[PDB]
Amino acid sequence: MLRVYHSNRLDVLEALMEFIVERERLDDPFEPEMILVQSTGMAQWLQMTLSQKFGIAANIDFP
DNA sequence: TTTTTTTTTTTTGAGCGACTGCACTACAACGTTGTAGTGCAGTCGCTCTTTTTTTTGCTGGTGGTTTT
Repeated sequence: MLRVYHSNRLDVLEALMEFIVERERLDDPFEPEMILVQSTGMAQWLQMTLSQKFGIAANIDFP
């Protein structure tokens, strides 16, 4: 199902992504997680925020 | 295939046009001489702007910097 989350800032969207990750876990542990980004810098900032939120940011692809 | 020395600067404006001095003949005043007009040459001032006009792909799209 296609889901669009309207928000004013990206911190609430990162909290929603954290809630989706902690709610629904992947069946395969080595299955990659695709996070579509605008650029490499936004991918690095999202990896920084996911490392600060989860404690670990690994096996996450930013295509 | 190897390798040596070394510390002195220079030069540069020219054509256009006038000022002044000396020679040179034409002609009228008193055969000869003084004044006037022009030619030629040495010397010298002067003077040489202003300015601005543009398209280029931010990531146009299997793209993306950096660690063992």
